[PDB]
Amino acid sequence: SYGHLSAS
Amino acid sequence: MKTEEGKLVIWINGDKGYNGLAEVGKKFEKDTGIKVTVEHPDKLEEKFPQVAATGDGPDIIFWAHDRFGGYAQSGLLAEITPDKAFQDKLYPFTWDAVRYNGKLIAYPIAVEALSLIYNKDLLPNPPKTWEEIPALDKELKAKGKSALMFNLQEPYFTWPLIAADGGYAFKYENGKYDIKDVGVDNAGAKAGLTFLVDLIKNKHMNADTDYSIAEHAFNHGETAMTINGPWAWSNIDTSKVNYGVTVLPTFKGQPSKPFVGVLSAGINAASPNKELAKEFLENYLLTDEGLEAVNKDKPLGAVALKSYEEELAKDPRIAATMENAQKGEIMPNIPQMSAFWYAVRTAVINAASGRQTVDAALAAAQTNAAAPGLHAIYGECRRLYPDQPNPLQVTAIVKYDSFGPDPLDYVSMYRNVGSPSANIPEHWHYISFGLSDLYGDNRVHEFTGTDGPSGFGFELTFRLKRETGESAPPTWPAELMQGLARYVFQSENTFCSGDHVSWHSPLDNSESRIQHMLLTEDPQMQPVQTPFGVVTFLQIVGVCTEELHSAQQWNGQGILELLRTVPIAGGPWLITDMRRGETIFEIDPHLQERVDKGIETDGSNLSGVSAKCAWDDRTRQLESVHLKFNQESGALIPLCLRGRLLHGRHFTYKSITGDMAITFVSTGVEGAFATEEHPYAAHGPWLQILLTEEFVEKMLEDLEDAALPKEYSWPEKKLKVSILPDVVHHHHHH
Ligand SMILES: OC[C@H]1O[C@H](O[C@H]2[C@H](O)[C@@H](O)[C@@H](O)O[C@@H]2CO)[C@H](O)[C@@H](O)[C@@H]1O
Ligand SMILES: [Zn+2]
Repeated sequence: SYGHLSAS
Repeated sequence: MKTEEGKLVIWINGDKGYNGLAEVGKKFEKDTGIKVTVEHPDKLEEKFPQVAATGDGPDIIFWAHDRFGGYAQSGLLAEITPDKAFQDKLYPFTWDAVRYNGKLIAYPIAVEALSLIYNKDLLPNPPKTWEEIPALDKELKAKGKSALMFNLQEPYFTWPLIAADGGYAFKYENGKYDIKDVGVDNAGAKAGLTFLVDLIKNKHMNADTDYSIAEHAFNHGETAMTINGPWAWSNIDTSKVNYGVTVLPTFKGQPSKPFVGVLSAGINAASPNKELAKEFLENYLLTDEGLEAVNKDKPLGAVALKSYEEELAKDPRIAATMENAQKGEIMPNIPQMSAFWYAVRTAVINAASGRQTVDAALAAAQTNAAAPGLHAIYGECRRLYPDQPNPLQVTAIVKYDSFGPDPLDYVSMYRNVGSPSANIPEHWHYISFGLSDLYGDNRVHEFTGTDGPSGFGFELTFRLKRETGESAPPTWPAELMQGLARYVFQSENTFCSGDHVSWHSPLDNSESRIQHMLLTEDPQMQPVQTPFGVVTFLQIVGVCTEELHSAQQWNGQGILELLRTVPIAGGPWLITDMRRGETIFEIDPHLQERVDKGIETDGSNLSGVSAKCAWDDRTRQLESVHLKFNQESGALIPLCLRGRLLHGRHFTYKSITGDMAITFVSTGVEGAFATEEHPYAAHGPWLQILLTEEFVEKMLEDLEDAALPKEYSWPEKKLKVSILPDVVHHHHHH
């Protein structure tokens, strides 16, 4: 239900 | 009231005199009518705590005393209550040995210590020093023999050497053990292990040597010496080898220090037979005839019972046993001993194998022994992989608490056979250590006590399809996990099942189409309770950009299920195949229709996303608002508006770098503090803005992304897409 973007 | 006859189930290690014990039980049955069943299961010291929880453990368990404090602390042992006369029959030190927190938790049976055993014919004069042995081996090698062989798989046998120059388990001072002061990585321990590894390097010993090999070697006269305990002698007698039992060799002009063990018998706390057990132990076993019956089978060493001790003390082998026991130390019985033993075992095996240097091995063992969260997780791992006691591990050279780059201290890599029946392929299983609270001393994480999440409350796992010919697990997923961990620590956002992670590069730096990740609950790993909190296990699942987009636009859970229904794409355990060339949509065209049907009717599942964003012009209303996003977040704006606002749902962009957040809200939904009358409202860096269906539709019409910077404006508000001006920092969980 959640998004984490461009973790790098 | 009980109208039944009791019984006795007894556990004793397979190297001990269990037939003699069965004879003592046979006598018990003769006199009492109560059957006594003696069993010698493998790993009984590990099984007992496992089975007692099921209530299916033995009435009585025999083991060296060092294990019993852990069992006791865990509530697995009944307190033993002998009268003074019986306590008087046994030596005080042994009662001391079986004493925990002011209580007696077992009956002491016998004193054990390692001695040097040697073939008098091959070697009439045994060496007084360890340093002699390499020279002696060459000579014996000239005539096809070896100097020394003993069990290198159990640290018990190597410990006398390690302890010799100043290695120790825990420092004993003012009547107690200091559980953070471990003496395994000091110069003396390094020296002892270095000597052992030098013996192996120069081909005087083999790293793979275990108990049975050493036994066979000595008993066939293939080796001149061995190191073992009293129990071993019966078999030597049978070999008809002319042998002597003597003092262990010195190291650096010092006596070898074997850990003294007291074979002890504890009574299960859950046993309905504690009296029958007491009767058996006190009045049948701990007598001249009982201990004689057991000793005849396999020698016990120096028995705790005085009468039989004076009787066996004549034995020069027992005298030698006691000389070595004397020069060594009795094992602590504190609960932390099993973690300590796991730690030392791995270090000795890895150093002897050359998998690791002595320094790296003992440094990890020192830290490892002092580490409960780690030991709990390792416990789960051991439950999953009984077959793999010593996994390949990626270790951070400089640990994160000293601000090394890698926040995961260790990554363990297992080989998982899968289920061929279930059509689940073989694969490598990666498990991380660091996101949870391993050590609990606040070096990285805030310690709050039991209950609640340990650290971030979870660890990462990964399942990578095993390629043909692959002998070992590749190490890159560890670095991948490190990246993810860096994100988690820096952003402060805990991961949950159903989440996705945009990575935008093939995970293994190949040409692979798997460039993204979804997160799900690990299919095998069960959550764990540690003194520092609870740990769950989040498995990483590699996906294509199309699948990521579908997870965003529709939902993660659905896409995961689809991935489960397609085996080459995941299967029931959601294994990642980097060589997979087709999306699930290319495999089954219609399936895409299912998502498309879902999106139009149900919308998006995404409550929010963490991205590079900001907003600008203590609860505050604003006349004007100016929103700022990066391209990627900008590409989600259409998802936010069409995917949720039009379905009466809210959407939140949270910045990872600052403390800001932006929540899009539509009409209704009660909870919002943003009203249509006052569209823009802020609780500090939290901004809530209310948009109407009409304006949402209009906004959707305006936005068609274009080159950056791109600007949108209306009389009340502006919206910028930017080239990552958004810049500049949290460390640890402090
Ligand atoms: O190797 C670690 C091991 O050491 C001791 O086990 C001894 C045991 O005391 C002896 O009775 C005999 O069975 O040899 C064992 C070593 O294989 C500790 O008692 C045990 O807890 C520990 O795992
Ligand atoms: Zn810190």
